[PDB]
Amino acid sequence: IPMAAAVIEEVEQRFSTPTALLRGIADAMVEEMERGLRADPHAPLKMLISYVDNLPTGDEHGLFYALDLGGTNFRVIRVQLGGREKRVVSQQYEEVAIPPHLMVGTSMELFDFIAAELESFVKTEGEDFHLPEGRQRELGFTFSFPVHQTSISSGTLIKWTKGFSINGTVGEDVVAELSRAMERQGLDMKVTALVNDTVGTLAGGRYVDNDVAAAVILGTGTNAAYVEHANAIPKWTGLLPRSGNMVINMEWGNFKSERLPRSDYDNALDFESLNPGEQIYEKMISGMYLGEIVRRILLKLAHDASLFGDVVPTKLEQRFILRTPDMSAMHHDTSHDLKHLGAKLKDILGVADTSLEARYITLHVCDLVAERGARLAAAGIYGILKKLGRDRVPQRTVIALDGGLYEHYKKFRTCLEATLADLLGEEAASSVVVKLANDGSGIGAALLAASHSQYA
Ligand SMILES: Nc1ncnc2c1ncn2[C@@H]1O[C@H](COP(=O)(O)OP(=O)(O)NP(=O)(O)O)[C@@H](O)[C@H]1O
Ligand SMILES: OC[C@H]1O[C@@H](O)[C@H](O)[C@@H](O)[C@@H]1O
Ligand SMILES: [Mg+2]
Repeated sequence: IPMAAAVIEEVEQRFSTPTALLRGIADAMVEEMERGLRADPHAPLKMLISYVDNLPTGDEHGLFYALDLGGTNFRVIRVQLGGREKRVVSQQYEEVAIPPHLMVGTSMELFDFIAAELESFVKTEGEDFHLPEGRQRELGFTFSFPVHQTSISSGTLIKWTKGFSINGTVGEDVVAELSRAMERQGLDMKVTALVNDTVGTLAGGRYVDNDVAAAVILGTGTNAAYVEHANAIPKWTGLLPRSGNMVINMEWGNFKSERLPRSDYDNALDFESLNPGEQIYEKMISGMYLGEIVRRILLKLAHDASLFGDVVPTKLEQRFILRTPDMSAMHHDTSHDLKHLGAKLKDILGVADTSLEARYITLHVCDLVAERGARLAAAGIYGILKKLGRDRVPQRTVIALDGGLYEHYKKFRTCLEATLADLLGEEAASSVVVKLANDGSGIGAALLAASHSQYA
């Protein structure tokens, strides 16, 4: 009991997110949104111009391929599109898990593995897909890392995030990197668009619902994109676009702010991370990191309060051994003896048996960790709504979501929705909609490759 409670009291203190604070944080997010838009050097929110001035209409048609590369897997995709009525006539896809090594080897090894799937996936092309003879297959590239765009279809990698760390490629143009690798496979294809996963998901959403203003990811990582007025971007240099509109990638993963309620655990996780100092907000909320925070809190407990016996289990000292899908397993156990939770602990801590009070303390720790992440992510979405002036009534505003964290972690999902609504107040909340646009970055990129064909 009592040694355990001192450290839980300390977690509760440190992780606290009283709504008042959440609004504080939302505000800060907007300030930072503004600094990023002013080219303000070393703004933590980059607010990257996508070169996307037109989101999908509906009216798109043709064959288009997409390649979506993520934190933990990539997808190859095709769609046959038949205009405003028929729309999305046919679509296939393959998803492959990225091998750990390819996160941390060479650029070449990576895009080769990607391209090789793409190539073998194209072969299997049925005949409910077709493209005028003479013609070249075109391809939308979803790239789930922060790029500095140079055109719709070109851009240089700023920095790797969330478990990637490949030395060659920072500062290089990623589409050229893909292209070389594709052609090394004897694969005639063009990249006609290059987008972040948040942008893709915004395009996919808008294609089925015209009131989509924004898209958040909550998966291995977290990030958000929204449609911004081009005349509200000081660092814009050039001709304004016809639409009056530019989609921004906030890269809010990199938000930091004294207002963020952080712990030793968060400090230590960062210290031993692939990208120390970076993506500090993300590391409080996204899926690559939640299980690891839980582990570290449990490790303090096993040490300072014998929580799991007189010796701490070896396995509990392994970094990353407790993943976030395991965490949501434990979290959603409603049994009286917490059976299922216990089965997971046995498995992960490599222990034989568990106190039932120990099982209730684990569940509590899971609760605090997911709760902070979800409440903080809600503050971010509220931040966006503020930027769009849809935080108030005088209007239907849809926010597209994607990512396994959000799709599969039920309590994380509903904590985020309850809190968003709390922040918006009643009146304003009836205006906004959070909708699953799962695997939406993939299609969103094909759609945008359409608008930018070399053909009509
Ligand atoms: N059942 C689950 N409970 C909680 N989290 C989950 C669950 N399933 C998956 N996740 C998280 O979400 C991720 C699953 O893949 P996905 O959401 O497609 O992200 P990704 O494309 O690999 N990387 P990113 O593009 O940054 O989201 C994993 O990294 C997990 O951390
Ligand atoms: O996948 C969700 C997000 O993860 C973040 O950590 C990446 O830096 C973003 O580029 C991406 O949108
Ligand atoms: Mg994705």
